[PDB]
Amino acid sequence: KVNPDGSQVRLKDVADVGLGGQDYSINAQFNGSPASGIAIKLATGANALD
Amino acid sequence: LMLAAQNPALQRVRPNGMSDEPQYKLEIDDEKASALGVSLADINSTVSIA
Repeated sequence: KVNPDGSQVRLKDVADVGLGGQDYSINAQFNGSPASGIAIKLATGANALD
Repeated sequence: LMLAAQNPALQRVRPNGMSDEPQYKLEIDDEKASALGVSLADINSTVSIA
């Protein structure tokens, strides 16, 4: 929005911007240290070892 | 490529797919646009269909 008095307001003046989680819900760590993981589920009919 | 030529073992090492061309980059001014009173919605939607 640009207020009539030769001025403008940008998203900086209303919010804070930055890269963050797409979903802050589920989190994890490993032996204490901060960590992440992808748990893989096997496809019906496939061979575990393979 | 400029190392496959400096190589004995290979010959006729071309790239598949075309290379970079000059592109005409538009650059509409989010400020002057609203100054005049033109919305960005209309400016894009118009450069589109046109």
